[PDB]
Amino acid sequence: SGAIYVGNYRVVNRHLATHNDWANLVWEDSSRDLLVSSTTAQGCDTIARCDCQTGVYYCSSRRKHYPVSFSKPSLIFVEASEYYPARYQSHLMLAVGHSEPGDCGGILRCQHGVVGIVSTGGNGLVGFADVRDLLWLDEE
Ligand SMILES: NC(=O)[C@H]1CCCN(C(=O)Cc2cnccc2C(F)(F)F)C1
Ligand SMILES: [Zn+2]
Repeated sequence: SGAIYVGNYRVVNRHLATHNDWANLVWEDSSRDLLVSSTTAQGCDTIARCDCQTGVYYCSSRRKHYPVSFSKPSLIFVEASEYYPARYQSHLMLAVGHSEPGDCGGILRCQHGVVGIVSTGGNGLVGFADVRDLLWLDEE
């Protein structure tokens, strides 16, 4: 579990969005596993606008932040689960790091800000949904 709070927006994994997030929907993309909802309170996270490939992510299954090297956002094949059939998820970045079911929503950060959130994983890999191309998160 976990979310990004920037401006008047709440960014979450689409598969973990609540019925309230859908009522307050701003934008969603099933192919990216992302959902953005509106908030009454202003958030304090800053989104990174860079091409960094190294950062630090939060791993809830270990209660630890780990430094990682990660790939550029790409179309990556993800196995079927209770949330989606087998498909390609877009804007996904992979790293060698621990993750287990329950870890989605952990923040990946670099020196410039929030890069993304955990969205996939398995076999000593962890996948992050990139948010650095969503330039509109900085305005209105
Ligand atoms: N983006 C998706 O399709 C997710 C939806 C939930 C399921 N999913 C996973 O990969 C779940 C997973 C499995 N093994 C290790 C780590 C994980 C976790 F980090 F929690 F994602 C795909
Ligand atoms: Zn950066």
